Amino acid sequence: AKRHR
Amino acid sequence: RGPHDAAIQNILTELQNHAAAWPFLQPVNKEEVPDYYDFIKEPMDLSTMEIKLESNKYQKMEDFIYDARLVFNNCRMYNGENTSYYKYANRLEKFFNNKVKEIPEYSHLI
Repeated sequence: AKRHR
Repeated sequence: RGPHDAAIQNILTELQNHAAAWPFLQPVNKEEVPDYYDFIKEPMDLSTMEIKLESNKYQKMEDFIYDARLVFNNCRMYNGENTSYYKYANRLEKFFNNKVKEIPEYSHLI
């Protein structure tokens, strides 16, 4: 999944 | 035809075909990445660039380059430096830089 660093 | 239309279409087609392009082909889906638009204020993706090109929005090559850079930079802004997305951004940008720089008329922009 893509998620804020 | 626009003075940059053919060059822009060719570059955009290559970007979309690229192995590293898959994350950037369409806008980020808010349901899959709920906070994305809380952070990214100038979102961009290749389908948006294609639509801008077709809608006569790229009179200046500079505008197309700006949009390509939003895709790469937005990606490195949101995602961690150790993620696959960051890697894809770097790869697609390197490719983009080479493709534009190799056209003498636009080498000054890279």
